[PDB]
Amino acid sequence: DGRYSLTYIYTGLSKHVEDVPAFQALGSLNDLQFFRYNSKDRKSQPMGLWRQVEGMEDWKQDSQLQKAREDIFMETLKDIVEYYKDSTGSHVLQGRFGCEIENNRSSGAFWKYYYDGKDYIEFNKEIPAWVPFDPAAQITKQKWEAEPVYVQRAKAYLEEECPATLRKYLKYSKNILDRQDPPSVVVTSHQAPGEKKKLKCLAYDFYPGKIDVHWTRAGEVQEPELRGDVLHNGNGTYQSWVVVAVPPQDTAPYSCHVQHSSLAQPLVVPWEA
Ligand SMILES: *[C@@H]1O[C@H](CO)[C@@H](O[C@@H]2O[C@H](CO)[C@@H](O)[C@H](O)[C@H]2NC(C)=O)[C@H](O)[C@H]1NC(C)=O
Ligand SMILES: *[C@@H]1O[C@H](CO)[C@@H](O)[C@H](O)[C@H]1NC(C)=O
Repeated sequence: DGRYSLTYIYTGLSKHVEDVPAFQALGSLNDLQFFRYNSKDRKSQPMGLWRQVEGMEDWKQDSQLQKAREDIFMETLKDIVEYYKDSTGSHVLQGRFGCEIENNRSSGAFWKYYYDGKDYIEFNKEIPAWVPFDPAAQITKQKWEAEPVYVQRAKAYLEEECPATLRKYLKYSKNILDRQDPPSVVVTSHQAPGEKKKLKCLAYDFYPGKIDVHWTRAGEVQEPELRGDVLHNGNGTYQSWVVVAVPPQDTAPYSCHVQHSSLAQPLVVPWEA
């Protein structure tokens, strides 16, 4: 087994402009986002390849869960703006929490909130208690610790419940996170009216994203003019290209070389003028 992480990020706005939900929530497994929720449609929705995964989460219910998280999230934001006597301004509260395992061994945990970009409050499951970094965080901590049970629950979420969810989610996400999809390539050349000729070598439809794409000119690894790449969450595939400029009076043979963890040995693709 290898590394796997579960992360959730909450964003709440005290005074939201039109067409922007006051509260957004999202979740990513490793390098891919699998769900999303906002205060407009108020419905948890799977994403990417998880749109086709059946029986991993009863989203209809999770929507009710989110609606609960949301009400506590904005209230917290309400109290902060309240404290600072400035409800006329536009403020923001970001929270981040999740956990990670490695070799089926819980190896991480985090739960931190940010206010207007500054560190606000974060939980330390070792004490266990919340650490306040902002004067108003002091009240929040007070409220979130009014009963001896509260900090026991939080520790319980990071050390027991969250990793439980990661493991569950992992049983249904094998055919996704563990993929090793080989990269397909296409070497194309475009000539602009005036400049030199340019050769584009694209590597598409692959996963993981760590790839090695480069050109050569008669065996000599050439320096790229343009380099780029992207992630398409819908498919859960990466794309990575490279471009080189070729002198007007050159005949030498250009070959694109692609390396990957999915490939047994590197691929080569020459450009036939
Ligand atoms: C992942 O999504 C991308 C874009 O939605 C797919 O790539 C498109 O492929 C079509 C036909 O192959 C092209 O006409 C588009 O220009 C491509 N979009 C872009 C901007 O890359 C890709 O095929 C999807 N992955 C798979 C294998 O389904
Ligand atoms: C770790 O994986 C094993 C199977 O390899 C599974 O039975 C177990 O529930 C997982 N976590 C543990 C040790 O509780």
